[PDB]
Amino acid sequence: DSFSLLSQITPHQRCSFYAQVIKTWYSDKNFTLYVTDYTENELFFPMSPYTSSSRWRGPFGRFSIRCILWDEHDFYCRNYIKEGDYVVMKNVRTKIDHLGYLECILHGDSAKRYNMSIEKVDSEEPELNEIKSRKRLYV
DNA sequence: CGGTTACGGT
Repeated sequence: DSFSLLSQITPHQRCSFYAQVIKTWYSDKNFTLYVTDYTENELFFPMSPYTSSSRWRGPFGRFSIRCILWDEHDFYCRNYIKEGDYVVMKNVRTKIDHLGYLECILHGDSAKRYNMSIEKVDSEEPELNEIKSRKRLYV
């Protein structure tokens, strides 16, 4: 395995990356994260700063990806991963939604076939240094 | 195998 920047991922592959969590949304069916590493991907949604009433404060344009967490991923993260946390996501699956946008999915995997995981990354870990340096450019 | 659209703020 190896890590990718978000600018480097493509649909229908397995990948791993470090990212900052911008937004979380829990539902009765799953847990959703919106994450960024401040690199651009042509298949990300172009987030608009002109929206009336959004709590989104950036990044704007094609800089964030939605991650849908199911089952044990959902139950583990839903009361744990917070807006602002840094995460490392390993061996997650990518797909394209019905409108053509890249999305990341963590399906239940009782059978431990894929060694898929998400964990919180301490803010001071040097692995996060490029994320922080790129974030400055947009800040 | 789910769930839909960049909000909502549960």
